Amino acid sequence: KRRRYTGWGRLSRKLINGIRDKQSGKTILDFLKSDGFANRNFMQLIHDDSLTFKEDIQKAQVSGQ
DNA sequence: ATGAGACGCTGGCGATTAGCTAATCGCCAGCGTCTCATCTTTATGCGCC
Repeated sequence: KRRRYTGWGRLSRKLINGIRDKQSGKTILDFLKSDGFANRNFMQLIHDDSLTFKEDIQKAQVSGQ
């Protein structure tokens, strides 16, 4: 309790270990921790039609509100 | 069977009498702090469809 922290990150918890992938069944943290032959980076994970992430982030909000 | 109709110094002074914006420039402008947290964003540094 004597120790106190300040600051906040940039990403949610549901994004790291909440949202799972349809084809895999593992989260983003797992893909970064292990992806086998091609240890693809964050931008390759998100911008991949082979995974579901690009599809599920697009449900975001509405810019034309 | 008679008794109306026909009307001035003013203009050019002084001298009261009364009254008003405008052009020029200068001055001089509330300000002092701290705490606390909060978020951003930037400089540099690392990845190929």
